[PDB]
Amino acid sequence: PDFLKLFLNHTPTFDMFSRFCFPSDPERSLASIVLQKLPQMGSPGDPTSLLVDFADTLIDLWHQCLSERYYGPIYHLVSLLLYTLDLNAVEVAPHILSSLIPVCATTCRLVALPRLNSADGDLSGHPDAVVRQLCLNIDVTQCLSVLYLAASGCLPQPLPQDTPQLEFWKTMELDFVLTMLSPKNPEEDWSAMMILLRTSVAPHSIGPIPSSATNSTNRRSEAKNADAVAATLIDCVSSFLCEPPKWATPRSAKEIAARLAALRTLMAFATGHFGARQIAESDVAIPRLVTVLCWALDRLYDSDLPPDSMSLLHQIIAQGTRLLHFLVTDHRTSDAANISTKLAASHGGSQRYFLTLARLNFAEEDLVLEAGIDAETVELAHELLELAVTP
Amino acid sequence: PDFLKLFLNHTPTFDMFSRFCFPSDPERSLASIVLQKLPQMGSPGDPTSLLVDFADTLIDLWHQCLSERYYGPIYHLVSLLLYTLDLNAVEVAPHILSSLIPVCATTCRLVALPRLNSADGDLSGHPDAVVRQLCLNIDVTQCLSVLYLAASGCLPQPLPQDTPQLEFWKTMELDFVLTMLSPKNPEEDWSAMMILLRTSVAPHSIGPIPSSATNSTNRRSEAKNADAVAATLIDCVSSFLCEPPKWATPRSAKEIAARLAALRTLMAFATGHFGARQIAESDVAIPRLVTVLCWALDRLYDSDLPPDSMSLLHQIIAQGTRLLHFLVTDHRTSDAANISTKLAASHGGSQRYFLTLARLNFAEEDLVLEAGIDAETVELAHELLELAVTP
Repeated sequence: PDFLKLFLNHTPTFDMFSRFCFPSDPERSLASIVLQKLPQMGSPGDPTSLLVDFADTLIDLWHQCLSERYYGPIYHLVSLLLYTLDLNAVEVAPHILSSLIPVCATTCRLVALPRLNSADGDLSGHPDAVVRQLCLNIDVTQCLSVLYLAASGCLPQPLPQDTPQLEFWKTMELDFVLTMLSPKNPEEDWSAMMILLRTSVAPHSIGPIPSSATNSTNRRSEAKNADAVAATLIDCVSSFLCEPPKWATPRSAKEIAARLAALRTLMAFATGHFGARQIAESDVAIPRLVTVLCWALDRLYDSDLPPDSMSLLHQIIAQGTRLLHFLVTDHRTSDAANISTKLAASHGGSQRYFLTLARLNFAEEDLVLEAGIDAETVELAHELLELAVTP
Repeated sequence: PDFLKLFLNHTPTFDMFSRFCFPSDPERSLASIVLQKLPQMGSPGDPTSLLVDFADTLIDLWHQCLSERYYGPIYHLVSLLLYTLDLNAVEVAPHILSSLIPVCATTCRLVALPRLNSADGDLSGHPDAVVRQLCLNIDVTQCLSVLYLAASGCLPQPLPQDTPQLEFWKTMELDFVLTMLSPKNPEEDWSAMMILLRTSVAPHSIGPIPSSATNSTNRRSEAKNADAVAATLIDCVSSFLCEPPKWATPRSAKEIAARLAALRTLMAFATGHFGARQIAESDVAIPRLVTVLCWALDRLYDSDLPPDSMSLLHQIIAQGTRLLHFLVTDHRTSDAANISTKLAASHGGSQRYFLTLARLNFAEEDLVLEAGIDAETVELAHELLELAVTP
């Protein structure tokens, strides 16, 4: 007696890829069809052709798994996509996204939608159905990881049809973004999405691109769509840096990590002219950003301060003042951001803004600031204070 | 900022295969050399050729990892071997074992040897070296799993050079067996080995085959080797069913699981004529086996009895009496086993043997036995009792 016992003890819990078969044909193993379809893959001389054909066979098998809700072999197919895609992602991903992205979307939604319906996002008992097993069977975080690898593969390289970034995010949909960012999601899935959005910075549109009405393009309509998507994502993302997810314990390092991640994605948007302008014109991004600078500074004086929480707080201060200086000082956004008509902290208005700028300027006098914040940070804060004292 | 943040949050802890590079050439990624060596793989029309070439490239890369003690990418190379091998193992493994087995052996030994040197097998602190990280970095259980998959691939099929089983176990070495079975190993590694030994039942030799002295074969010497290896493995394996590893809590279900596994491997040996004869002639196997039957029966009457512990105990009783009946009753082994000159229980000698046979025969009268042990079990126990009462 050999196989049954390895099947017993082998299950961290792992299962063998050869055992899985579709219930539509329970005597044909997945390994079998992969093998008989294998020698037909790839045109000669093109290894990327082989990778594309192979990843296509994986995605098709996973799509069929979803159709028959046989969720066993999802993990292994995702894993093989991670290896095959990681191999030459910049060449392989643009051929794949058309089918890969909707499969990731529905696969993630199988878990995210009951989470979002769940009171606090916990699946323990509350649905009392096959959903309970469904959370255990499929990992969202690896799916999002395949999406992130495919996005980075599509990202523009240093060296007409749309760029592959642009296809990727035209076929990426916004309600998926907003649900995957819902604070009812766990840490790994949420941070996975916040990181994924950094690859959506296109020259005219951050975030995903809504589908066009006709087969012919409408410049006016798309302009309006880009504008709306931008304002919405910036509202969503900026909301976190003043109010992190519930799983960020409200004094823990994870909170600081989350606020830092939100800030990082806003920076990602600001890399492009369009994203920066949209942040500057946002009615909530800047007063939230000022609010979190005041927050992080005041927490740097915290009664008890134990990744290092302190180092993260200095990253929030340095990178956050970097961003705010970029927005207020650059000519492209100055006339919008610097308006600052009540654009300041939530708790104390313009006063706390000016004060936290001062305390950042006098880094030397405060002992915690002398040994902390960089010199260029003090320089930026000094310029911003020089404009802040009088318009 | 994109990659550094996914690299942060992505690490259960997983790392990306593309990042790994050898310190002998820190600017050449593993993915790169895999890709440029990829289109050269396989002869046309042979998909098994492709799998063999690919697995060879993985094993060579892993051997180079061992040489440079760069232990990062071991997990991923093992994992790809698991998929590629699981795909068509019966056709692919015989081409691989020559290089695969010694790499598994030294890879496992990196962890097993400090464990065996450790007082109770715990690596926490006691070495206080790179060994502490070394246990964390490489998983033995997946390595043993690759060995088990390759063994089952070599196992004889229903449809001169030696059989691929026989090469496998000629190149498998016994001190590796005995160290991997040491009770200082964790549950998963130990049970992985006990399961692996079931594939070593050859027509003239169970266990691994020692290397021959000359290039020309010596039938006499090999005969003696097979005899010695058999007696030793049977002593090792039989020792557990009366004295399980330390991690088997001495009343837990895991203990019963372990004794059951040992018994299963002994059964595996008995499938062959040679193994059965060697068990029968063993000076310790039968009195240990009788001892564990008496044990399991007495524990079936245990004060408190909560996988199901009870079901496992019935598996030990049914399969154990099956084996003992096979040994004592079959003509090939009868004249050796049935001698039974003090060949009985350790605690109470021949008395407890005869008594436990009786209680198994009167299954109906005992309520726990009426609802438990099968009818064929009672039949075998009746025959064995009929010989036991008078020789």
